[PDB]
Amino acid sequence: LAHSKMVPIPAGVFTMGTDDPQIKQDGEAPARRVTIDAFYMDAYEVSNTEFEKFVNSTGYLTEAEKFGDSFVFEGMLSAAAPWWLPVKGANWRHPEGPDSTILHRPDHPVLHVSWNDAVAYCTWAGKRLPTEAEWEYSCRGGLHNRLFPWGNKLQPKGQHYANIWQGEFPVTNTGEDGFQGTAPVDAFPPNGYGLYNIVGNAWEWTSDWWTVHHSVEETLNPKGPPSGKDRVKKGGSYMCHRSYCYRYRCAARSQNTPDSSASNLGFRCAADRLP
Ligand SMILES: *[C@@H]1O[C@H](CO)[C@@H](O[C@@H]2O[C@H](CO)[C@@H](O)[C@H](O)[C@H]2NC(C)=O)[C@H](O)[C@H]1NC(C)=O
Ligand SMILES: [Ca+2]
Ligand SMILES: [Ca+2]
Repeated sequence: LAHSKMVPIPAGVFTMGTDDPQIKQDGEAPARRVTIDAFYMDAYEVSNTEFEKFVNSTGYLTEAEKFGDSFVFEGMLSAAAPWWLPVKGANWRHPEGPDSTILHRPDHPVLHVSWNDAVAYCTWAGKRLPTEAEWEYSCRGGLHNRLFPWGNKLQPKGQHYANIWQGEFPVTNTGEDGFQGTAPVDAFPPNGYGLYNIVGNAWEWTSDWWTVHHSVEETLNPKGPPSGKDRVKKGGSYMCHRSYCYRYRCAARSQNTPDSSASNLGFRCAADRLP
């Protein structure tokens, strides 16, 4: 395993957002041309094993551990919606609560990490969170105006390309794609840049404050708005389905307060140069 490896994301110009928004309330529109300097992106979501190295080094206690609870999806039991439950003792080591464990899933994405927990990790690692624009550029994997990192078909060539939901959400996840919950961080094909699970599996924090008001002005290395209350997260998770939550597109976007944590939310890091 080299689950902390980074790939070089080449300098370029891309179309961020879409003029065919699918969730208009989320400010997916308008399409806008953004210039991104070359930088490095983690190939993988940060795994349980990688996060454990950080905690071993620093003694870091996550926000969920200090609060004493975190949000768990009801379908994973042995609020934003009725299927989200605040569970006492749910945290990154205990992803469904105090009687769950990560011992059998060391290579799965770390979960129940807040935006602050993510920043702590990335900075410990000699890295940082990506901006939303960096994240989206990276997600798109060198293709223009596609739905997904790989193109516009959900199952190209009849193959599963990401870990999302199949079946009737929230009652039945068929596990058709091979995973009901998370998958290992190196599961599924990489995109054109070498990135794995950038849509699906775990949601991914970015550095930007959330807004839905964007100009069509062309920008260079944008950082998002200077203030806000929620931070931007991207990419969707193992829970997403076309029927209720169509957010496994590069252009999709959502938000949470920075001290928030949940059983479907993780992150990956970026860097200006190799650490
Ligand atoms: C984090 O630290 C723990 C505790 O030191 C490590 O687990 C130990 O690893 C040693 C060396 O391989 C074993 O001999 C012990 O039996 C382990 N102790 C326990 C209680 O698990 C762990 O490997 C470290 N984690 C990472 C990812 O580096
Ligand atoms: Ca799945
Ligand atoms: Ca992901």
